[PDB]
Amino acid sequence: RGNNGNMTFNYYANTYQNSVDFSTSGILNPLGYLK
Amino acid sequence: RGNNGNMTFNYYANTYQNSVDFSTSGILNPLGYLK
Amino acid sequence: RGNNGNMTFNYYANTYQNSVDFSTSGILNPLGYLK
Amino acid sequence: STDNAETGVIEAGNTDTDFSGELAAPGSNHTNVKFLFDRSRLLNVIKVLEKDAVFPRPFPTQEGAQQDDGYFCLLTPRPTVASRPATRFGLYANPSGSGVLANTSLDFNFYSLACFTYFRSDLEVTVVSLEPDLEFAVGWFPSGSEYQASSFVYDQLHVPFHFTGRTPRAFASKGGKVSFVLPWNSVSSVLPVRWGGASKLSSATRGLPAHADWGTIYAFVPRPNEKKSTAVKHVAVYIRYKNARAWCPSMLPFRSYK
Amino acid sequence: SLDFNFYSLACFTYFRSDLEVTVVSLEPDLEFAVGWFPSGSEYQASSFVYD
Amino acid sequence: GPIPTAPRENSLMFLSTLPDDTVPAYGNVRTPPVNYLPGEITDLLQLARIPTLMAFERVTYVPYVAVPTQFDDRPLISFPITLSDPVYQNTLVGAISSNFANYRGCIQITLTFCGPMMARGKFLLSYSPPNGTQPQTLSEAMQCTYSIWDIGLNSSWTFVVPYISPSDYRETRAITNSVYSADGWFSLHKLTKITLPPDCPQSPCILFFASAGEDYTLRLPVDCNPSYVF
Amino acid sequence: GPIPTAPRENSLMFLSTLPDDTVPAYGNVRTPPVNYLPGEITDLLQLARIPTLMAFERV
Amino acid sequence: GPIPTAPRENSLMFLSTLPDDTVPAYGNVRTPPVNYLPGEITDLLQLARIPTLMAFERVTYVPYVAVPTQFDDRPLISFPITLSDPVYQNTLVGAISSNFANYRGCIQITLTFCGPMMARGKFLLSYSPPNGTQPQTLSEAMQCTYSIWDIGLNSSWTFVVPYISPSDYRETRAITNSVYSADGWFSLHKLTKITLPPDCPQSPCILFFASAGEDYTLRLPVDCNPSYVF
Ligand SMILES: [Ca+2]
Repeated sequence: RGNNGNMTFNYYANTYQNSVDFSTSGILNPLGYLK
Repeated sequence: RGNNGNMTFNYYANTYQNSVDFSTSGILNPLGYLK
Repeated sequence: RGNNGNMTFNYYANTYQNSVDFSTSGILNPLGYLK
Repeated sequence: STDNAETGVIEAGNTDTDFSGELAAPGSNHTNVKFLFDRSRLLNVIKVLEKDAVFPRPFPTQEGAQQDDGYFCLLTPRPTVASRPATRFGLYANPSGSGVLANTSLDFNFYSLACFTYFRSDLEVTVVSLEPDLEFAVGWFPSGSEYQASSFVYDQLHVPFHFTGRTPRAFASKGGKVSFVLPWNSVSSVLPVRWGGASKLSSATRGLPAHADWGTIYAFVPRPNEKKSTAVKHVAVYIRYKNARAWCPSMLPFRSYK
Repeated sequence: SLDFNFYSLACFTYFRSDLEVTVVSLEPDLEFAVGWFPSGSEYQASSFVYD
Repeated sequence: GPIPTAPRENSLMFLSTLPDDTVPAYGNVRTPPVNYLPGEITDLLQLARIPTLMAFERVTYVPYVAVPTQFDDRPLISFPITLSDPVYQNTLVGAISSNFANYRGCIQITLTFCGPMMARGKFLLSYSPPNGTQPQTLSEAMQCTYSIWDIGLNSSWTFVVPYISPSDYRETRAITNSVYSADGWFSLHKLTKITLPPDCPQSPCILFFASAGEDYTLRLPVDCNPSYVF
Repeated sequence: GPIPTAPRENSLMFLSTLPDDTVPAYGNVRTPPVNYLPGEITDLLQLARIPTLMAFERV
Repeated sequence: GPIPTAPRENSLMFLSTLPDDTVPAYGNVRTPPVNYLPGEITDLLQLARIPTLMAFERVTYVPYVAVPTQFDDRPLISFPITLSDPVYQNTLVGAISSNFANYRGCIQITLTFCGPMMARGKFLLSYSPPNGTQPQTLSEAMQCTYSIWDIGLNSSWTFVVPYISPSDYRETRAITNSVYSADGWFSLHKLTKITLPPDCPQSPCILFFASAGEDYTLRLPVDCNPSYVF
């Protein structure tokens, strides 16, 4: 997703191409609510 | 179609290679008719 | 394994890319034991 | 249509609510935050090292101290001065008089579209030469470290230490370009566009974050100390956010009315 | 010579690994070549006459 | 054997907007989780659809307009519909739109009366498509698209400017007044004079808000203007 | 490992009539529909097959 | 036919940290087996988790501290918690940590009493999070996190410094005392004076060890400092 045109092939592994968050153990929704 | 020789492989996605018209919600036929 | 990003394709054969030891005929384990 | 604006929440309408009509089709989605920010842009211009350097001292520096200025560039959209983070952007409207002139930088587009409060994204860097047929290299070290300053003697030829190290160093051929991407490596979870805290527990300067950047970059000529030339050289730095995200709305700059 | 980083992290006694080499020029627009021979040999020292 | 190939004419070129990635250098990094921060923004339209205060000249700028007591037939206030016009300059809709080239959809305007609870009156709001000369009287205003708003319990009243254009999409800046940039005028008329009981302040004030519509849309990003730093 | 390859003698050449495309720069654009315009021309023979007036000399 | 391709802007570049291999030259070699060598190291944490001796000043350095006989309210000894501090310099935890940039987890400290078997006494160990000024008396020390250790049969006693930080990961060097580098102090208090029978040596000595915890972790390698060779 994003400004990325390729849709078929990825050479390097995901964990080397991107950063990841280590684990721990449609239409736009609105901001601001009234009740 | 057109002056395009490749017939096997396309790298970039269609929506990035070409422009598209957003939706809304053989032998040659003749021009000019008489009735 | 290691600082190696490729995970899909290898061109040369294993015995030419690496050295091998000729045959003869998880969590970290501790070092130093008491009994 | 009757409504009460004091409630804060107002529901968006269409033409048909009060008149005869119909709604328009979607169109395109060029406003997506991820898709908007993935474009390279100029950040700063720096000189090229020809010997071992001396990193500039902290800001309370008095006169007479010896160091090298304008050789290092920070990687951060926020304002900076003298290769160190700042809070107010600077500008020399009268280039005259004594004193060293302080380098400055800013990300004009990013702060023109900085509508939020917190930000996070990877970052891809590129460098380009501003001199005809130049040979150079680029070095980098992560946030929260320092640049080693010394040299070694090989065959009676001094060689600066920044040649070697286990943090990336890259070389380019005649007239070539250097490109690579970096991860998000700061200790903080997100980068604050605007801040109002203090880092040190006392004698701190409010609103000055400590580690809001990706790292640091510099360029050098791969030759020994014995070949210090006579003319200065410059390079240009390009950055491009990748897979961006935002977290809390804010306001935009004030466009002054003539 | 010495390997400063290797001996700064040399926390063990024995070591083994392959090794990849690279060379780079320190002069502008130079033409050169590189040669190698394995451990436990010697470099031949003589020349031949062609034309 | 080597695969034979021939590079194209476009090689070694550096293109800023190219849609592709590059080679990593320092991978294998893992970062802290960010599940704890609420209110992630996914599209800037979420912010474009929030009303904000406009500006006018008091001759030196204020967001409100003071209702006079004199009687005259000219419109109380009238401004053009062009996102580059000063009135929309500081509002979010205009500020964001200045970074793009085209737009669609319906603009939205809102008002709020902040006078004494004891007052009573009526106002007329009208929107005039382009013409040779702009409207200058109630008789002319009545014919265009318009609505009647009366002071009562509720304080605010919303108005929608329909998207009536000779072509899909429209320019967001007006270098020259072609039909594709300017789209008429908006004007407010005081239908009846205000009634107040004795011993009350005169000249109440009215307030304006501007925001994007439901079917608003932008397109084709463009580089921004850095003059604000000076 | 890197795929070894050898470029041919014809490299970096610019050929106007080459039957292939190039790299995009500003993609993801969507355009208005054109269903409303009638009389699309598909081949210029459609126009070549329409009679027209010749010319001669009156001198 | 040749496959047409266009190289990117990044070509002929030499990147030291690139995650990929290169072309072989002298392959097909076979090497002796190494099954006979025991104790293969798989991760340097295995070595980081081994206690080692710290250092102090006797005014010119020794690992132990001599318990005096005078009576005063100041802490017997106190040092900051910063891996770049001299006390941790030669210990394995500090030495290894100086080659990286961030860390997590809990540090561990251990003590051992090497006095005569006939002695008896008690000691107080405390850990003070950061403050404007460091603790200077038992009354202040009692409030922070602390524990009581008494001389008995067993000789050693372990203490754990909890990881209490305003952010995940922390810097391993202190260029300036931001809250992300320094993390308070550790101090030892003599609760009661030592009791010895007649004809025994005075002033026993106590010994220190420092090691990594169970959940210790490092990250983001960095180049090392070669000054040791001089
Ligand atoms: Ca090639």
